[PDB]
Amino acid sequence: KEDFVGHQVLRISVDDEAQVQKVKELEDLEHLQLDFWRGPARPGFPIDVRVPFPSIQAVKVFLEAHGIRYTIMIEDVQLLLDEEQEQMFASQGRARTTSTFNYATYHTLEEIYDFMDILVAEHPALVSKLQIGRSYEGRPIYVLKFSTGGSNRPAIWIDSGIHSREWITQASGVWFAKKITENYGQNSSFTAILDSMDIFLEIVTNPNGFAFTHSDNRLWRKTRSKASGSLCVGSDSNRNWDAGFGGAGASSSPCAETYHGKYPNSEVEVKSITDFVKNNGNIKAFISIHSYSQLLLYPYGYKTQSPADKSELNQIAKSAVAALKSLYGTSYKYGSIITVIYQASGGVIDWTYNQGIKYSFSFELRDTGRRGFLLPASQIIPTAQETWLALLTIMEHTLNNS
Ligand SMILES: CC(C)[C@H](N)C(=O)O
Ligand SMILES: [Zn+2]
Repeated sequence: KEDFVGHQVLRISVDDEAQVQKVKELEDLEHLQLDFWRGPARPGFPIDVRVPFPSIQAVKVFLEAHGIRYTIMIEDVQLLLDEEQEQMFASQGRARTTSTFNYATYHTLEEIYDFMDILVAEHPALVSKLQIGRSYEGRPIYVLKFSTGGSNRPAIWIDSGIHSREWITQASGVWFAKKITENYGQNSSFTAILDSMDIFLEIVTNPNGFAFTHSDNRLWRKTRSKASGSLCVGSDSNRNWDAGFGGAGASSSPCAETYHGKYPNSEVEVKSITDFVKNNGNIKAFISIHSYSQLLLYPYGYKTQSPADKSELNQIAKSAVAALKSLYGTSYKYGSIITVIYQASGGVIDWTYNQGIKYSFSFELRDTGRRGFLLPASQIIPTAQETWLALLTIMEHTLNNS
C-alpha cells in the first residue's frame, strides 16, 4: 500500500494566460510528484491537484511568489481513504443473487466479476458475457451483451472504468447492468430500445489498474504495462488511441500520468476495444464514462476544429443533461472536450467518431471537486440513477435517428 497521509488537494485559480503558464511550469517539476486531478487549460477553469505531504511548501511558495490563488479542497486525502475503507468493511456482504447485491458500496474486481456471472445466469436469454481479450497481467477483459436477438443489430457501447481510480464509474456500470434486466419488459420505452438494438456494457475496462487501486495505490489511473527502460509503469489509456496520437495533451514521459504509450493502440485493453469495434461495425453510439467534473462531452479533444455533427451532438447533449438534472438538481455542463475541459490528444471518442460512430459521448460524473475520485458511497446510487436518465436520452435518439 501507498498512504496519502497529509497529502492535500489544492484548487488553483488562474485569472489570465500568464498564470496558466506558470501552473504548467510547476507541472514540469517532476520531483514534486504532483498528481493533477484536473490540469491547466484556461483562465477561469479550475485546476485541481493532489500534492504529496513533502511537496506542499514547495507548491505553496511557488504559487504565492507568482500571486496565484489556491484553496484547499481536501486537507487530508488519507482521511477520505479511511472513510471509504471503513464503509466497505461495514458493507461486506454476501451476494448470491443480484437482488441482494449491495449497490451502495464499492466492490473489488472479483466481486464484480462474480456479479456478471450471477447476472447472466439469472437472465440467460438477455445478457451474455463476452470476453474480448486479456490484459497485461493476464486478467480477462469482459463485456456484457444485452440483446433480444438479431444478427448484427445496431448496437450501443458503454464502457466504464478506463481510468481505474474513478470508482464511481465501475459502480455505476454495475447498477446499470441490473437496471437494464430490470426495466426490460417493464418500461415500455426502454423495452422498445432493446427490441431494436443491442447494448454492450464493459464494466471494468482497466482490470489490472482496478485491482491495483485496491491492492497498492488508490490514486492509480493508468494501465500496468511495464515499459522498456523505466522504474515507471503504465500508460494513460485515454491518450493511447489513434486520433491525434502524440499530439498536444499527452505526455511522452513514461512516468507521467498522461503518457501515451510508444504507439497508438499499444495497450491490450485499448486494442481489444479497437478490434471489437472494427469487427462489430454496427455500433451506432459510443459512450465512455469517467469522473469527475459533471460534464457531458463530445469530439474533439485533440483539435479546435468542430465535429461535422456539432449542432446535433450539442442538441442531444442539451437534452440529455436536462434529463439528468431533472432528478436531483445536479448541474452539468456540456460541449466539445477541447472547449469544456482541455485539449487532450489520443482520446477514445475522438477515435470512434473518426470511425464514423457519430454519437460518440464521454461523461465526467460527480462530483465537482469536494471529494473528486473519493466520492462517498452513499452517492453511488443517485449518480447512477441520474446518469441513466441522460444515457436513455442518447439511446432514444440513436433509436429514432437510424
Ligand atoms: C481528456 C478527457 C476526455 C479525460 N477526462 C482525460 O483526462 O483523460
Ligand atoms: Zn477518467
